[PDB]
Amino acid sequence: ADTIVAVELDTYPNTDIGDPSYPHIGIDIKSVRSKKTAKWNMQNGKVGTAHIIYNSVDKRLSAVVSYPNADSATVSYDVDLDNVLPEWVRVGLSASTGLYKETNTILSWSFTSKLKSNSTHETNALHFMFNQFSKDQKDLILQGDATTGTDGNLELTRVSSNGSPQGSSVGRALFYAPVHIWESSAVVASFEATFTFLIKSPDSHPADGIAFFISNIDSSIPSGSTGRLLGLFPDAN
Amino acid sequence: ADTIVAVELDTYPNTDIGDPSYPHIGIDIKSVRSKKTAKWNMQNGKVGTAHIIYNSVDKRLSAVVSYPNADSATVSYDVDLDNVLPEWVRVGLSASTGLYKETNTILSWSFTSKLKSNSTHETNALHFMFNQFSKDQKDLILQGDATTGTDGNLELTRVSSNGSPQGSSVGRALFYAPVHIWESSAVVASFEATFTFLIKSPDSHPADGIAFFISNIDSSIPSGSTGRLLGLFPDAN
Ligand SMILES: [Ca+2]
Ligand SMILES: [Ca+2]
Ligand SMILES: [Mn+2]
Ligand SMILES: [Mn+2]
Repeated sequence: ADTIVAVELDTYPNTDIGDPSYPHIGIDIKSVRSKKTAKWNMQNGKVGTAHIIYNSVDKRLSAVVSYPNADSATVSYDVDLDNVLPEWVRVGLSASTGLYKETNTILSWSFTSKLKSNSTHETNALHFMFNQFSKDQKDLILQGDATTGTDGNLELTRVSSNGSPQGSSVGRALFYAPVHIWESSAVVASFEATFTFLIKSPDSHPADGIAFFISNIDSSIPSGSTGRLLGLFPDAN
Repeated sequence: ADTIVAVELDTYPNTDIGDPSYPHIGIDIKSVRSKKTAKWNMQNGKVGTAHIIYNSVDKRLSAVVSYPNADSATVSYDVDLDNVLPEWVRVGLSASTGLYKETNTILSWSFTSKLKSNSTHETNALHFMFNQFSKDQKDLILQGDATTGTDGNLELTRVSSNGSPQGSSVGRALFYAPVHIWESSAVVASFEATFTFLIKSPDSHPADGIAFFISNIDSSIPSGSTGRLLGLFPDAN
């Protein structure tokens, strides 16, 4: 299987697989059963911001999700990324729909990674920033139903031409360049991601969510990973 | 054939193909015959710094090659890069030796690209920075004789264990993620590149040079592009 570390914006409560009974943000370490979650007051049809930090100093993964003029939702987990991920990774955005559906629109995405040797005391770094997505976006690997260029946006899941989102949809976008995330247990990268998103549903119950993830460089959408598996995990274990 | 735009650090006068009769820095638009050149007092065995800038407003490509406690060679040329390069490119470093030979050691390399949209006026950007190269550098495409990780350095051309360069050598390194250099109507990226290099020789005629180049994504070392062609060009037209 793939090795996945993720921050999930989970719209749909799957209580039979350990989700809390409400929309939530979570940190996922090699499992869709979040190691840590916080209640998320998702606003159907509003543009929100996601802010994620891995701080190598504390070995702490952090995520804040917020809407303008509302209080944020936050989650944090201590994890040795050197002991979980391979040395080289791709970073991406994933989304899914199931029986229930939502638009999974990404309007912007930025990422920074810094890896600094103890010996040199000098840093290697990668930064990209998309404020607009292009019809033929060659620095992104699109998987499943993911498309770009509609209103300059990244549509992670299938939307019809009238604007209606579709069920049983999955789609991912990975940055083309692989990212160097550790050299030893003592030298680990810090990174920062931001994205803005628009989750719109006609349904009383939107589903299933958006995730920022780090995987092995050759990661692909697992078979049957629509709905509650967020296009990340082969099963709900 | 490939489309090349390149800034050359040319250490060997090839006077039968347009070179001045001294070492020089040149701006190459689609030809090893520079559009503009400047005399360059190359210092054998000494670490130097190259700074390339392209400004999409002035439409000017500048370069500054410099050495500690010595003068700076600079060269300029106004060009409209939407006239020359494809929408998407790879950026890279190239070097070659021929009959005469030099080390083409790269100690650091950084690049920034910035593309301001027109309909919505938001910017997309790529930045990377290597202060050390490792042995399997998965964000670099190595071509020809180029290797990484010897002294934490990028060796563009073949070198022996004792540290002696070898002739009839050619090598390149391209950043793995392609770069968006222009949008359709006079919306072109500005960019900046910086590298530090050590060109060294037991000769007093070192050859043949190092170049920063921008190419079509699929570009490879042209056949018979050792020595004077800088691993950039197939013919001397
Ligand atoms: Ca769920
Ligand atoms: Ca020459
Ligand atoms: Mn969940
Ligand atoms: Mn020349």
